[PDB]
Amino acid sequence: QVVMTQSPLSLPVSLGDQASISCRSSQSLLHSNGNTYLHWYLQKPGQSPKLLIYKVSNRFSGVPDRFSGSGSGTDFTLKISRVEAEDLGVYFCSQSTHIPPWTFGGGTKLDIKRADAAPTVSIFPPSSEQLTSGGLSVVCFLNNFYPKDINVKWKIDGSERQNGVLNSWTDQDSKDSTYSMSSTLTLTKDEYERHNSYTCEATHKTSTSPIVKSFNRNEC
Amino acid sequence: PAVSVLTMFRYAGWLDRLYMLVGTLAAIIHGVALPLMMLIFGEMTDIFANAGNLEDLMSNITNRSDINDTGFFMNLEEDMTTYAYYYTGIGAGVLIVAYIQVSFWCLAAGRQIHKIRQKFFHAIMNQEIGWFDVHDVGELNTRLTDDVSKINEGIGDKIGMFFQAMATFFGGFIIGFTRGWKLTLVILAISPVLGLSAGIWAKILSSFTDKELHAYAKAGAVAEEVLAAIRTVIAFGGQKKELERYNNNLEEAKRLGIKKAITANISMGAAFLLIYASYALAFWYGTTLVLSGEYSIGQVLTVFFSVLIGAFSVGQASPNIEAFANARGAAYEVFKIIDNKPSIDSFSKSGHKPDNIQGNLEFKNIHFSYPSRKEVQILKGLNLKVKSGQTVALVGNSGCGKSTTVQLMQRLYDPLDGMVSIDGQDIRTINVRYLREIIGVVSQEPVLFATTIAENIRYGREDVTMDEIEKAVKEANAYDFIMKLPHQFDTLVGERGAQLSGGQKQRIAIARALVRNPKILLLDQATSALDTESEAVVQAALDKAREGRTTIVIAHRLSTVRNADVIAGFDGGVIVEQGNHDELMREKGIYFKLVMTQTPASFWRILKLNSTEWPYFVVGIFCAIINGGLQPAFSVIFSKIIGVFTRIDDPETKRQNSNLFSLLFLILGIISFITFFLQGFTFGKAGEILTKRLRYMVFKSMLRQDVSWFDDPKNTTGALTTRLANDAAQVKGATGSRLAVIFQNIANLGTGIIISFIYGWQLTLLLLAIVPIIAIAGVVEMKMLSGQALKDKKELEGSGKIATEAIENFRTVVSLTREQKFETMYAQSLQIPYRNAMKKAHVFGITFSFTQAMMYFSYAACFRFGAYLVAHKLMSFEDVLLVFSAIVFGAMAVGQVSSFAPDYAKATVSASHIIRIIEKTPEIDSYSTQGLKPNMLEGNVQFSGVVFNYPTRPSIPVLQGLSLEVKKGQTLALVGSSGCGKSTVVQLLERFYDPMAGSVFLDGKEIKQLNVQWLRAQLGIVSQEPILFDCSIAENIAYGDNSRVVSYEEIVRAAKEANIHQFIDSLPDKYNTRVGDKGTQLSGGQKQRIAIARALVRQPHILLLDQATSALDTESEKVVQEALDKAREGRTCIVIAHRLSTIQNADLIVVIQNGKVKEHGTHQQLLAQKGIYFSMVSVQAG
Amino acid sequence: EVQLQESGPELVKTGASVKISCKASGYSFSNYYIHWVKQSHGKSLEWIGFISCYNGATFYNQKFKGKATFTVDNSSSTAYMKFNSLTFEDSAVYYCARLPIQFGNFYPMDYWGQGTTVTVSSAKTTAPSVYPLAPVCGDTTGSSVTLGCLVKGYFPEPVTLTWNSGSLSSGVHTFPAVLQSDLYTLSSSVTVTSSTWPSQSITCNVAHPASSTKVDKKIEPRGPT
Ligand SMILES: O[C@@H](COc1cccc2ncccc12)CN1CCN([C@@H]2c3ccccc3[C@@H]3[C@H](c4ccccc42)C3(F)F)CC1
Ligand SMILES: O[C@@H](COc1cccc2ncccc12)CN1CCN([C@@H]2c3ccccc3[C@@H]3[C@H](c4ccccc42)C3(F)F)CC1
Ligand SMILES: CC(C)CCC[C@@H](C)[C@H]1CC[C@H]2[C@@H]3CC=C4C[C@@H](O)CC[C@]4(C)[C@H]3CC[C@]12C
Ligand SMILES: CC(C)CCC[C@@H](C)[C@H]1CC[C@H]2[C@@H]3CC=C4C[C@@H](O)CC[C@]4(C)[C@H]3CC[C@]12C
Ligand SMILES: CC(C)CCC[C@@H](C)[C@H]1CC[C@H]2[C@@H]3CC=C4C[C@@H](O)CC[C@]4(C)[C@H]3CC[C@]12C
Ligand SMILES: CC(C)CCC[C@@H](C)[C@H]1CC[C@H]2[C@@H]3CC=C4C[C@@H](O)CC[C@]4(C)[C@H]3CC[C@]12C
Ligand SMILES: CC(C)CCC[C@@H](C)[C@H]1CC[C@H]2[C@@H]3CC=C4C[C@@H](O)CC[C@]4(C)[C@H]3CC[C@]12C
Ligand SMILES: CC(C)CCC[C@@H](C)[C@H]1CC[C@H]2[C@@H]3CC=C4C[C@@H](O)CC[C@]4(C)[C@H]3CC[C@]12C
Ligand SMILES: CC(C)CCC[C@@H](C)[C@H]1CC[C@H]2[C@@H]3CC=C4C[C@@H](O)CC[C@]4(C)[C@H]3CC[C@]12C
Ligand SMILES: *[C@@H]1O[C@H](CO)[C@@H](O)[C@H](O)[C@H]1NC(C)=O
Repeated sequence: QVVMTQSPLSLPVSLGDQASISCRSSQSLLHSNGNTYLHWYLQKPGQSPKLLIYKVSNRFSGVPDRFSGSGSGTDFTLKISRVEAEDLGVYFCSQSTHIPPWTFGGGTKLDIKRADAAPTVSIFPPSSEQLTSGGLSVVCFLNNFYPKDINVKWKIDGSERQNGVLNSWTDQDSKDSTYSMSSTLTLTKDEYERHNSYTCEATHKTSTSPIVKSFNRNEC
Repeated sequence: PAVSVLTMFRYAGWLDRLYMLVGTLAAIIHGVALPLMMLIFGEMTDIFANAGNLEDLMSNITNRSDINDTGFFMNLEEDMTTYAYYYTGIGAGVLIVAYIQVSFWCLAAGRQIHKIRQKFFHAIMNQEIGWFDVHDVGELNTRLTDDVSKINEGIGDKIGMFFQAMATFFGGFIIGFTRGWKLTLVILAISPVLGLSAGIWAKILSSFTDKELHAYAKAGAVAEEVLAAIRTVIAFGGQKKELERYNNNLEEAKRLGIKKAITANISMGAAFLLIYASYALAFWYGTTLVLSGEYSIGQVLTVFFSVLIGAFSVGQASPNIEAFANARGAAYEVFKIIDNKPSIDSFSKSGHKPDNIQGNLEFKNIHFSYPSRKEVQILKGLNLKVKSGQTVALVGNSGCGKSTTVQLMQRLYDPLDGMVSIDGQDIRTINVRYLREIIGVVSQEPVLFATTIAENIRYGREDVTMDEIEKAVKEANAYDFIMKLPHQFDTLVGERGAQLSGGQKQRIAIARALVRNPKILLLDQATSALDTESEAVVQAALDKAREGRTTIVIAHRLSTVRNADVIAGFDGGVIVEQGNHDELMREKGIYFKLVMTQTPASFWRILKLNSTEWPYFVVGIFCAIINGGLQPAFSVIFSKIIGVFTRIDDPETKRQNSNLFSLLFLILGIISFITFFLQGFTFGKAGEILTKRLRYMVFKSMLRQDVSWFDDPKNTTGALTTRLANDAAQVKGATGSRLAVIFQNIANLGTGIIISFIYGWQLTLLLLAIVPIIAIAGVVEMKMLSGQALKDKKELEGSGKIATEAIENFRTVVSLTREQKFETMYAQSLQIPYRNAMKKAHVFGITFSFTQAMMYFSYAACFRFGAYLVAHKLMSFEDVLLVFSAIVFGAMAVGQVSSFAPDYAKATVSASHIIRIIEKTPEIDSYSTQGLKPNMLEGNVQFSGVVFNYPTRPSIPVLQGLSLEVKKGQTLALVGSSGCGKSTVVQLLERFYDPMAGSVFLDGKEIKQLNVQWLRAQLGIVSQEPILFDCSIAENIAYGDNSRVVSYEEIVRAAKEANIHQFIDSLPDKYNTRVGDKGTQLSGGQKQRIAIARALVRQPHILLLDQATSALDTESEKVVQEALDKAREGRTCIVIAHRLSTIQNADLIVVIQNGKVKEHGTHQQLLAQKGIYFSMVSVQAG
Repeated sequence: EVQLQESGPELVKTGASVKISCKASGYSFSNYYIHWVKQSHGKSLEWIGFISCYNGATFYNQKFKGKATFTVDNSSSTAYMKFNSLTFEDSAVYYCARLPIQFGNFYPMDYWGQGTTVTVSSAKTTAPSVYPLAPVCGDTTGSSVTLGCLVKGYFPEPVTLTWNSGSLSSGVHTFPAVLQSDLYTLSSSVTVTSSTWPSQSITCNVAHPASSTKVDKKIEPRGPT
């Protein structure tokens, strides 16, 4: 096992310039031959992973000439040149030349590089049908923010809670190129009738103070 | 001139057609064993190749158990065993299929030949004598022998092998198109040049054992000319011109042998160039494709090997259609003779059967001509009658009508017009067997069969008892000499038995005619060359036989014409004179003219014979070790180019290693071509130089030695022309070719066994235990390709001489109608080697099958033990493929090399014969220049008590103390009787022998101490029959004095003293008129005058005249006596004679008996003393 | 053209075994290996094992020995793994890819199958519970108002949620379904103008075609409750 570590987790690439991905090994991939094996695959969403760069310097027959490899030892690099809209997938780097664990890399998505923006946080109260059935489910929407760096946090009456919670982020828009997400707190009925101050925390990189939203239960 | 395909098999029954129909299917099923063997080999190399990749991936996991490297490899070990059963299946199912392939064609075409041979002889014997007059006899005998041998080889085994080669071709292309097709189309693009080169090499291979007597035959005619008459060559000093005449044509034969050797070895070398260049192309494209991940290595090996053996099988299927192409032409010559129907049909039995036959007859207007000599009609309009007992004789012109009616009586010919009728009954409506049963005849010259006495009487009738035979031989006046016989009637008599006299065979032939009990007895000239002391008793015997038969005697000794009843005379083919004796006396016609006129090997010595051409042998063996060492180079390159694929590597390392190894294939191909060409050329030149030089040296040392060496029957013209024609080209195959064989095989197997003990030894002990059987497989397959049928034909000679013995004297057999005895004599002598040939076919089929079966079981055992030995990691797969390829393909290569060269045992016995001929030296050395060499010109020859016996037999002392002195200038003659050897001292004057006691005193000097070339320089000889050459008459006449500067004018002078000069001027191209079988043929008197002119070119001091009788011209006697009388004046002559017209002008005639002069003196003295000369004049005066 | 393509997506229960196939088509099938790999939800691709694809000699990973077994079929040119002893952890997306055999380990996996997913379940079909979500009673100050409706507790995927059956496409942020307690949960929302709601009628139309359930809840403002 060479514990490979491809170490951008995302890459905010624009449309029409250069991109650069790492691929960092954990033991040097120089065989007794004078050759270094690690290959580079593009995986589109849904389809089959294709081959683009193999045997770090070479180039597979069929791929265009926008791609280029580099590096040796324990640090490697692919270089997109003047990226189009067609190269937006996830890129990873087999292999181990010390087989048979045959490790693979982590992956690196791409982006469309929007300007920065702020979320529009909204909390919705628990529904009356959920008040009839016997549970609490409070939902926080927050939409149209860039980039994907957020950590929502739930706090009830000034007291924290990190149990019984969900999170679901949508993917990249193709019309405005932004993100949105949701969190839902889920517990029983009788927990809901003990508190009033239900708060949320919007820890975004585009502000110092978190955007707090709240509502109080006992009035309506 | 050839027959259709459905006619050659017309003499086959149904068992023969069943044998051929099973042999064809066995040929096709044997055809597709080798492509299927290559298919299973490709599938096995694919199995071994796939397992190896997995070995290394596993190898890097260190904790892996031994049972792990068992499971992948266990699977490999288990799969191998099923393919071992596949190989044993193909081997044990090609054993019985090759046995049915060979044995069911030699049988089914030995049976047809054994039918056609006896049916052909029976068709020959049932032919007309008129048809037999046109055709030759030697042409017909050679037609029988060689034509039936060609029909035997044409359908014998060649067609089954043709079907096998075509089936291997079709199986190879079917496997090549259904396993993988792109590589098959690539190799099929170069298929036609591959098949063309293989066809040329196969034509070279099948025509290997061929003597090629067409280059030598000019010198062969020279040798069979000169060695047929050697006594003349020594006498006239003909040495240097004869050797030059031999030497030029021998140089031409050397040049033709040079060009044949260079062409044959470039035709072999181009095939191996194409083999290795095809290997390089197919592996370059095959590893362009297997590195693209399309085929595997199994499919590349399979389609490559199968398409290659397909192209080479249509290569080798060409001479097996050549032999069927010319057997179609030979069968026309046999079938046309066995197709014809005779018009008389002496075997047919349909005519009448008369009884109480007495011999009445009527010639009725017969008009007859020969069908051979068509342009002249000999007999016309004849009318002669006879009654019972009337002994008619006829005398007249020479040879015209004296024999035609004695032949027409047996119905040897039909009359073109007219109708002879016996007893008022037609001669052509009697059964011809019965017609020739009642008429006996005695021939002019009787020929006698080489059998016993009693068996020669048995040909008269096959129902006779020995009492009748004994009373007949006592009855025919023959018992006196035959009761002096060694044991009994089983006495061997013939030309190989007791050489009898003509009168004895004559009277036993009339005795055979008496055992026939004839009714119309015929006699034609029973006293051709018989002595007067025997003609009386044979005339007495035939006069005892004359009582009671219608006798016709036509002979010489015109005295029993008086006792004869009615005489007749020939006049232009119409006989018009008829009457008795005194009536013909008063007719005063031709009969008056008749009564007016008459009344240790030591192989280092065989190489020591070639100690001048070692700059050819050095480059020859240095080239042969290189050429016989590139089979292990092919093994190592094949093993590495396959073992590059049972290992894991990069794509580019695999690509460049495959490119390197294909390049090494092409380089090995060019090097193998160059080394085959030079090993061919240098040993070819160093063989032909020894053939030319050894033929010239054996001819010089054979011409030189004495006359007594030529007297033994083991030194004949035939035996010496064989040991001069056939033996230089069989000493050429024991000096160079043996060294080439030993050095090629020692490189080809020493390198293989040394590197195969280096790499893996536990396999090579097993393969070295198998190797002798597959080497023997190579040698017996190479025996099958050319030389199988050639041996058998030399064994059949018991019926080889019966047919030629009974076809020469065909007239004696047709007179006797005893053809059925000769046919059964042929039949049983043919019945024994037929059974011997069937046993040899049942041996050859099973040995040729078992060698192939061992050739496939070698694959089976080797790869099973190789898989076990691989699956414990102590040999790789490439090393098992190397060990197998070396120690199998090297064994097949040493088989083919050791059989491709000529034999050694026949070569070393031929070398011992030549080395024991060329170094022996006689006592009378004809090249000794030492001696006195005097200046003598008178020539007083003085004999004193010469005692001589021949070395061929010491049982008869022939000379007992002969003293004889010749005076200068006189013509001292010598005449004697039969058996006395009149020419012994005549030959002894030239020192053709040397007598034991006594000496010759040539002016007081012995011939022992002279110089022999001086003696031959002043001596001229006249022979009985002249010896004529294939040159001009200017050099045939100028032959009389060799080692001289003789010019045109002395030839003109010797033509003046010849009386052939204006006869030469009557001929066009006067001196240039070449004589021989390519020129004109002369009479006895003209060739005699040629001999006298030739001897008188020399102008010698002493002449020697040696003459014999039986000339037929008898008008040139006066002119040869006038040339002799031109020579009897100043040249001392020695004369023997048979015509006694020289006994008056001969000077000192001598009676010779008991090796002693009876009396000295002249003619009237020795005639008045009433000695033996009185007896010869009293015999020839009556 | 070289093309490997695979089976359909599974929806298997816990404990059963599943067979998934990779039908290699467009090349000479009897040389190349077939490598089976596994990708979890948002993790690195692990490697399970390969088959010899000529004689069926297999080699597994260390972690996956026993709870996988491969088999070939040379006639149909496919490859299978019959994945016994299922847990919850074996829900992933599984790929097949080929490696050449003459120069394996020194060549990349040049063509990959499209990959199809295995989903381990433990429950049965359950109806959804479509609740609407209102703006908060109290403050209503912004000129843009957000409307959402929650769908909780259903099984199994998918659910086609659409506001007004397809007449509203102005900010429908439909979110992926979330697994909890082996029961899925979806949510959705839209931002409309302040003058539209509640002056106009708007609603979503949840359809669950796996259980033929079609619910149409109209949202209501929170008044006294
Ligand atoms: O021995 C049999 C059986 O064949 C095999 C069977 C099983 C295994 C074998 N393994 C290796 C080799 C042959 C194997 C094959 N004869 C071997 C001998 N051929 C002979 C021959 C003779 C002298 C020198 C070279 C050759 C070779 C081919 C050839 C071409 C035209 C005419 C004749 C031949 C050639 F000129 F190129 C005929 C086929
Ligand atoms: O021994 C070798 C080399 O022969 C010699 C070497 C050195 C000296 C020699 N001197 C005289 C004669 C031959 C000599 C000959 N075998 C003869 C038998 N082959 C057979 C064979 C059989 C039938 C038809 C064609 C062939 C030819 C080659 C081949 C390829 C694969 C498998 C078998 C064979 C082929 F398909 F193209 C192998 C080589
Ligand atoms: C005992 C004797 C009489 C039996 C002879 C056995 C031989 C003729 C049999 C046994 C095994 C058979 C082989 C079985 C399988 C194959 C593979 C197939 O795709 C082509 C034919 C081929 C190669 C067969 C050829 C014929 C074969 C070799
Ligand atoms: C008798 C000889 C001189 C005729 C010429 C034959 C040879 C030289 C020619 C004929 C057909 C040719 C082949 C045809 C097809 C190709 C495909 C190409 O991508 C690789 C080379 C290759 C394999 C060629 C190699 C050369 C070739 C084999
Ligand atoms: C006459 C028949 C056999 C055709 C012979 C074709 C031979 C002479 C030619 C045709 C194509 C040639 C090959 C073309 C390319 C190269 C690459 C080089 O780096 C090694 C030699 C090699 C591999 C050649 C070997 C010789 C070759 C195979
Ligand atoms: C390592 C050592 C043992 C290898 C020696 C090779 C020897 C055993 C083999 C290789 C080729 C063989 C020769 C092949 C041909 C013949 C011709 C035959 O008419 C006499 C034997 C003879 C001459 C063989 C003698 C033994 C021989 C020379
Ligand atoms: C390592 C030692 C045992 C190797 C000895 C090799 C011996 C056993 C074998 C190998 C090759 C064999 C020879 C191969 C071929 C022939 C040609 C044949 O016409 C005569 C026998 C002869 C000459 C064989 C004699 C025995 C032989 C020489
Ligand atoms: C007299 C000696 C040379 C035997 C002659 C026949 C030999 C060559 C043949 C006939 C039967 C064949 C055997 C048939 C069966 C098998 C079983 C397999 O598991 C190993 C190979 C083996 C054993 C074969 C080896 C070769 C073999 C033994
Ligand atoms: C010439 C005679 C005396 C021997 C010929 C047979 C030899 C050559 C061959 C035929 C088949 C071969 C055997 C094939 C099968 C096996 C079984 C394996 O587990 C051990 C090796 C062994 C036993 C091989 C040994 C050698 C062998 C027996
Ligand atoms: C593998 O490792 C264990 C202990 O670490 C040891 O018992 C075992 O023998 C090893 N297997 C081999 C083949 O060495």
